[PDB]
Amino acid sequence: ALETVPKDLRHLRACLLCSLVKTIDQFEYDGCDNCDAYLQMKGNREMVYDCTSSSFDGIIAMMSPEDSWVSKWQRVSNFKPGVYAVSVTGRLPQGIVRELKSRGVAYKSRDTAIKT
Amino acid sequence: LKPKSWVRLKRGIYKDDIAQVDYVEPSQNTISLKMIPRIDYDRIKAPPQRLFDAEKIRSLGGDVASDGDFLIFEGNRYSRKGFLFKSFAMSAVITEGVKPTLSELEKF
Ligand SMILES: [Zn+2]
Repeated sequence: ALETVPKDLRHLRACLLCSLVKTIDQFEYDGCDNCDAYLQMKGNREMVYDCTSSSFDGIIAMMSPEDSWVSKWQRVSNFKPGVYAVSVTGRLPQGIVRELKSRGVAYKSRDTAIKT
Repeated sequence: LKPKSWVRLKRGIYKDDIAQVDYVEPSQNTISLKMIPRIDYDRIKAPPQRLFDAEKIRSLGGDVASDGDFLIFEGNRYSRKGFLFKSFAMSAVITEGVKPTLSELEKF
């Protein structure tokens, strides 16, 4: 499944919930490979902007979510193989966070970067 | 980078000039900056910092458009109440070592 990796380096965004890094076109077309069932990001550019942030630190190629220490460090050991940023800065809208909590999905920030 | 803080444009005719950080974009791509223009109002082109004269640039004509105190001139240059309020890239300005002297504080 090449649908979980970028085709070019322009307009790349990172999913604020699972740190998946895809082109905004990929997010618009096929949605998030790990959050579309809870977000329904397919075919909605505005919702893609809301849930994915263009600004992130680092790139990590992930192949063995069940056999990677970096998967444990990044808490991405239950996600699909793809291009995963090291730190994704941002926060979801409050309504989406409450919707996830009502569904039962706890929202943990991916911004693991040390501030000051 | 803080709201109402002061930065300096790296390049352009406003290079090394003190510009107030009027607004910070949530996307962290650009910032709206307050500046005293350095423009000839299209009279000299076929400059020191001066208050934006809406009447002068309207009389000179050319690429100009006013909404009131707000004006769009010379390729999306935004001005308001004699002061430019234009968005500039965060990589196009220096965000440290900038402090207004008293003259810049009076200016902004
Ligand atoms: Zn995602």
